[PDB]
Amino acid sequence: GAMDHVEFGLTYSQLMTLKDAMLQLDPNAKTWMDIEGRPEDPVEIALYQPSSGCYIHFFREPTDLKQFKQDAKYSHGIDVTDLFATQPGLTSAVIDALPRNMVITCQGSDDIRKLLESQGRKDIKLIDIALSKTDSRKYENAVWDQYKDLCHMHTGVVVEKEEITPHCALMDCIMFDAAVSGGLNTSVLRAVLPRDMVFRTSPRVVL
RNA sequence: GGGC
RNA sequence: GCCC
Ligand SMILES: [Mn+2]
Ligand SMILES: [Zn+2]
Repeated sequence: GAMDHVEFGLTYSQLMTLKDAMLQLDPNAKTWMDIEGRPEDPVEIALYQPSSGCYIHFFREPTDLKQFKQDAKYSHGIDVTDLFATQPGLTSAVIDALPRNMVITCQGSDDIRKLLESQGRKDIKLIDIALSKTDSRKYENAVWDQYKDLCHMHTGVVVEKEEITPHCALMDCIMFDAAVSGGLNTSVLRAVLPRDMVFRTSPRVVL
């Protein structure tokens, strides 16, 4: 509101922990980014650097719940109850912490661009691989086969009617990279963010 | 064609 | 279904 003036969603302590964690990102390595949800109301964010296997992956509660339940049916299949424990402030904090003039690669750059610009990061350069749906998802099964344990949010049925595999920001990054590289490596990935930064963890008794 |  |  007009009388509310809060600069950050995170405490300085957590902002400093975030800054340190993001030193694991190489400012010059190929970096994929993808989101689920609208750029004005994102619910899942992923960045991925195949060179190290490092990824950033986190969630956000939707503001437009009617649009969300609709988007879930046709794209992401994310159960909204599973988004309760998420850290507010993380989307802005992570985007603000990205290196100046970083080059980010994506599939369909329009939504990624709107998100970054809404966060004042017009300095970030975007490379759109601009593949067909078919070509971009050649390694879709192979990626889910290998990395399913990295995201459990996508349990809703998604339709195109015909049922299709749900869209995950993290699996998307991995499979798009596989498509461009012409193959998928078998390698163990590494989460950049601490678990307690991404979700509300931690009571012995109610009240 | 894309994106959710 | 909605968005470019
Ligand atoms: Mn996308
Ligand atoms: Zn996911």
